Amino acid sequence: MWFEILPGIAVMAACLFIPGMATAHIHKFTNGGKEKRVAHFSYQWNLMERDRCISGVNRYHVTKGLENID
Amino acid sequence: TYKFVNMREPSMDMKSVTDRAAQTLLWTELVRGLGMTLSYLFREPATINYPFEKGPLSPRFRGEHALRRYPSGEERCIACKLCEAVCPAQAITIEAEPRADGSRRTTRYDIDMTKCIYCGFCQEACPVDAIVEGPNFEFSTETHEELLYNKEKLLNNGDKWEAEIAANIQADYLYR
Amino acid sequence: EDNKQFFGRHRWVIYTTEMNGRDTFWDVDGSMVPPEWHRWLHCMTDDPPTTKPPTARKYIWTNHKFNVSGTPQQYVPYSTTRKKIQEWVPPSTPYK
Amino acid sequence: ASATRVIQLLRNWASGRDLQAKLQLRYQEISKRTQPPPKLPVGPSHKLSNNYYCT
Amino acid sequence: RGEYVVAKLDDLVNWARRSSLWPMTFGLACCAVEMMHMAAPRYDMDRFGVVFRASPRQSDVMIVAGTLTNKMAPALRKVYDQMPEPRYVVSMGSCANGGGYYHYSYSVVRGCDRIVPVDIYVPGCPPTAEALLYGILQLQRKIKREKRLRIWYRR
Amino acid sequence: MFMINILSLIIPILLAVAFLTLVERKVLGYMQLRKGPNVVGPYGLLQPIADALKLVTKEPLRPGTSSISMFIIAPILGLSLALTMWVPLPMPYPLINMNLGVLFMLAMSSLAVYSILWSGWASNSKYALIGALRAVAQTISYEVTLAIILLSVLLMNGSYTLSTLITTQEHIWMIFTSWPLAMMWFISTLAETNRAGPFAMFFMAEYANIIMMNAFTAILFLGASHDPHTPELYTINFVLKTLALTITFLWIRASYPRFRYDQLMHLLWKSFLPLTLALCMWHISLPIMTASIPPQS
Amino acid sequence: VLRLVMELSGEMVRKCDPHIGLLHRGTEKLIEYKTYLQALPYFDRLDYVSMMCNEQAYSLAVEKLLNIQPPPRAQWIRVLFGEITRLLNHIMAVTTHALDIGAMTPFFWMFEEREKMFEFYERVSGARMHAAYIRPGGVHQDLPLGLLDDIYEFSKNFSFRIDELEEMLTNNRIWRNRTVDIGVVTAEDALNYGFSGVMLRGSGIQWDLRKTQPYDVYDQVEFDVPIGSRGDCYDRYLCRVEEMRQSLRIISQCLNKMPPGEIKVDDAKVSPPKRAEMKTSMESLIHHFKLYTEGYQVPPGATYTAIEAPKGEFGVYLVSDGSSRPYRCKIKAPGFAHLAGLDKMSKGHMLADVVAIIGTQDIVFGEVDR
Ligand SMILES: CCCCCCCCCCCCCCCCCC(=O)OC[C@H](COP(=O)([O-])OCC[N+](C)(C)C)OC(=O)CCCCCCCCCCCCCCCCC
Ligand code: SF4
Ligand code: SF4
Ligand code: SF4
Repeated sequence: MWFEILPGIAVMAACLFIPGMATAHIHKFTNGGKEKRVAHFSYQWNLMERDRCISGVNRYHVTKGLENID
Repeated sequence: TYKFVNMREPSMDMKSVTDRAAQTLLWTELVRGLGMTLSYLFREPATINYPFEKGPLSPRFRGEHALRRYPSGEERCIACKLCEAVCPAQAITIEAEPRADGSRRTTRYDIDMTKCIYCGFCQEACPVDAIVEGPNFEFSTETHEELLYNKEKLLNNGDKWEAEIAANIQADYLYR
Repeated sequence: EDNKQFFGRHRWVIYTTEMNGRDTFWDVDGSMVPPEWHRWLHCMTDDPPTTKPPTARKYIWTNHKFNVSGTPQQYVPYSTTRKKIQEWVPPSTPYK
Repeated sequence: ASATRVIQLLRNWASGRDLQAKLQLRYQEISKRTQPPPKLPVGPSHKLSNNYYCT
Repeated sequence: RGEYVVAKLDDLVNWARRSSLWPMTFGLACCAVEMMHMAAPRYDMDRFGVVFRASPRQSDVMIVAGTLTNKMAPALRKVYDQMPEPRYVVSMGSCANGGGYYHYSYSVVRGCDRIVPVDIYVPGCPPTAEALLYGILQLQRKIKREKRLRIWYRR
Repeated sequence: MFMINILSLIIPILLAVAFLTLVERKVLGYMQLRKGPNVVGPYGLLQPIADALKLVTKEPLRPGTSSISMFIIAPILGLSLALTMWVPLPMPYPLINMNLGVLFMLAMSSLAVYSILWSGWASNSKYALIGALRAVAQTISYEVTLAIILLSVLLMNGSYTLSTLITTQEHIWMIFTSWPLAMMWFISTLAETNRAGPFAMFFMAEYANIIMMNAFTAILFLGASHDPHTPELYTINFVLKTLALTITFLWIRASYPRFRYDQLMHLLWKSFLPLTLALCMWHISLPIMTASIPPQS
Repeated sequence: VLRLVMELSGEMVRKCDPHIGLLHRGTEKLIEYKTYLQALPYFDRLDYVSMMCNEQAYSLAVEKLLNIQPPPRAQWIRVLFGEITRLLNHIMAVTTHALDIGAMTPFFWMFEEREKMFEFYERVSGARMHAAYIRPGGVHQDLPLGLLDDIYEFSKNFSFRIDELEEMLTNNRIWRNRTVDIGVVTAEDALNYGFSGVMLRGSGIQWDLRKTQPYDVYDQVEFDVPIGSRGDCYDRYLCRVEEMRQSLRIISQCLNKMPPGEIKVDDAKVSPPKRAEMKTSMESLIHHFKLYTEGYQVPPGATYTAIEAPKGEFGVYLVSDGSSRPYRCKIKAPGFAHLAGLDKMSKGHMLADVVAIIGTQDIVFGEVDR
């Protein structure tokens, strides 16, 4: 009967699965764990620019905390 | 006697109009179509695995011809010429002249497949069941000339589809 | 064969690897079926060429061919009759 | 028909009808492909007497 | 090898040309019943990669089915010319391939091959559905017996 | 690095669209007492490739009357705009986190009419132009319903940011709150998708569009949950939902006769539109009536 | 094969010209040069939808001239296959209409069923279609053993298969709006346009050949034809579907009381002698010999006698020259009368719904073009 559609849809299922999968992980790879900080408004953007300038390595995704001040 | 079809007199009561309004507003006859189709989906198909399996036929099946022969190998055809006297498409051409052993049997038996109708009048017309409608049908060719049969082609198919045809005609002569 | 499967798939065939000097593999068709088994495979008879074979005669083909179309062993149509008239053969006498 | 009860109950719901009772694919209930020989009846005018063509 | 690469490419080019070719009809006469009576569930052809579709610009093989009258003769020729290359035509039925019953009548051409270059001939009056299915199978096998890129490389 | 993701957003879709054709035929197979393609590889798995591989090998028969410029440009945009459609989809974290992704989604959906119009006008055939004339009139007709429906449901989200959609649904699928609009949208996406030589690309475009529009409905109404520490759970839930919706596209495509032209517009203007107007009016008053207006930030 | 050429006052149509003739084989012209038996498969090739019913018309026609009646047994088989053709035709008629609209699934369920009765044709005659079974004098061969049980099993399950055809089309508002209020034909116009069969039945007119002038053995059977109210393409669609339901009972009534007796008239001058009788009786050889050379000589005269083919009033008008060959057989067909009113039929409606009018008209290009 119909269980033969599953091989037909499974390929598309896996094929449709990669984009969301790929975006999920390389964002972690590019941004080091945390997601790419979304900037829907000016505030989140200049928050990011302050982070990038304060990192010193010129990378927002690198975060420095209480250890950074003495 | 007869019965009407279209007339329905749909009742205009509050309950009945609710069902009609509900049917239009939240579609119900359409979802019925979905339910019927889905029920169709969860049912094993009727497709046949050709050529690994081919659909059923009958002992009376009319297919590619074959000129049969007696138990000892004699041609059953005698050129009585009844077959083309009833061949509706005049696909049969027959000539006869003397044979070596005093006989004067046939020489030409060409049933043009591209003219033949496969009605089976020839095998019924034959008084000695010489020409028959064989069970085979897988004889498609890529040349128009191939389907133009001759005496030797007919006789070869008679020797090819022999055991099958003999069993069929043994299982069908009581009906005829 | 089978009884479980519905009418039209109860009996079936897997074709050989080589038949009649022709390779039978990824390409195959229905003409490979020998004439005796064409009956049983097509449900024209319950009982197969096993149990009781059909009758035996000298003139039945020793082996069932395949469809020979498109191959060097094709069929060719030709006139089976004889030339009706013959020309007047001229004597080859020296002359006059 | 093969199909377990969960398939049968599923389609019986979607159809709303008993599909198991009568299916559209023939099964072993059909007549055997080989059948006993027939003995069809004689002609209605097969009498060899009082059967002249003039009547 | 030089011949090996063109051999692999030739197979790949025509391996599915015999499995993705999509039939085309004109559906003239009683042969137009088996035309799509094979599209019926019993003798499924959609499984064979073939599937009926008119779309004369976007089809592979046309199964000429029925009696070919002189009056329609322009229509078939204009369809076959509009047919893209590669193209094949299948003559289903005795009337289509060789006139059959009406061969002697005044308003049918004696065979389709007098009008179009005709590929595999499937006989029958009408050809019982699987006979064309067998005929279509022969056409796909004929597609394998092709040396398109091989012939080009030989030249 | 970004280039990898863009390819990783296009290639699997194209493979998925390729295998949608096998799905389109075969899920309709056993739903037809049929088997579907089973001779081309195991269970027809090679049929996606086979059709996508033989069509390109055919010569591109273009009529002389057809202008080669438009006859090529119109198919080109028919895919390219349909390929950027997939981009702002909130698959865990979307590619471009547009603050106005809904407008970006719908506006590019408004340019798919140009592929049909030009490829029909350039053909210079009486059958072709009326077909293009029919298709352009239908798609632009359902455009007004598409936007009004979106305005109604999105009002309860907070802003046109597609990334906010997941947060809005969360606990409850938003189909529960706008089911009268849900079937309104599902019929609308069917009509726009045109689904009740240089051609494999077009069929791929009109089939990628089916998956996305189904995916757009999936993210819209048939919501899900997203754990920041395991986005893969949201991935599987999302693809499964849009797969089922694509199956429904196939389910009804083999369950209905066609719509006549007059009824095609009668259904929209005289039935769908006035009902859509009321529902939009309902979906704007209600958040104000209940002090449940979502935050813009 | 249809060359519809027709005018577009914008999207609105004012006159449709159906240039039929695309399949014109001069069937009657060839019939002039064949004997009665040889001309028989031509009728078998006329309506290649309900083929055995065409044999019915030609048979009784030649029976009428010959003043020979079929044996009672053969009469009952003919109506069994006559109604199977009715099942054959209406199944094709409703679905091709639905295929023209855009409904696909009804086409394939019903065409899955079509194999079963085509398979039955194989068992009884030897061909899927073009059986050439019904001949002057009755039927050629007898029913194979067990065939009656097999058709009983198919019939006992076929009423189930009708339900879905009704369920997803009759109730579907999509099918309604695409089939109602189209091809509306008033009663007197239908009758005076020469229409036959369903157009009369659909438009409210109480008339049916199978009941008003019951031919063959339709006397004993009892059923009710479905005359409707409006007569549009939708109403005729219910008439078509209900006719399959009606045909199911007609199959039932002949099935359960099939009489015993011979399959062919005991007249060797008109029916070929039996094969066993052929090889023992000197008269049998002579009668068989000449019957397949020239055939029975039909006394002069002319008849038009028609039957209720599922297409409509199908009749053949043959003139006999007093020899063993017909002189001229005008092929009266329901389709030609059906299509004769196409100009009015498509009036007042657009292309996408007059194609539905084409579906309900049950036009097949073997009855018109011959
Ligand atoms: C406090 C509560 C406030 C809100 C309450 C709101 C009122 C209650 C609900 C109102 C009704 C529901 C909303 C409207 C829906 C119908 C609109 C309409 O015009 O209907 C009549 C219409 C037309 O019906 P008609 O043809 O009978 O004619 C109706 C009247 N005229 C002539 C004026 C149009 O119905 C349709 O269009 C049917 C569908 C046609 C398209 C074919 C595909 C259908 C697929 C169905 C299955 C899939 C469904 C998927 C659902 C989503 C899944 C995610
Ligand atoms: S096949 Fe039979 S009927 Fe025909 S010529 Fe030979 S013996 Fe006579
Ligand atoms: S079956 Fe063919 S050869 Fe035989 S009588 Fe009929 S048309 Fe002629
Ligand atoms: S070959 Fe036979 S079935 Fe086909 S069109 Fe000719 S007469 Fe009709």
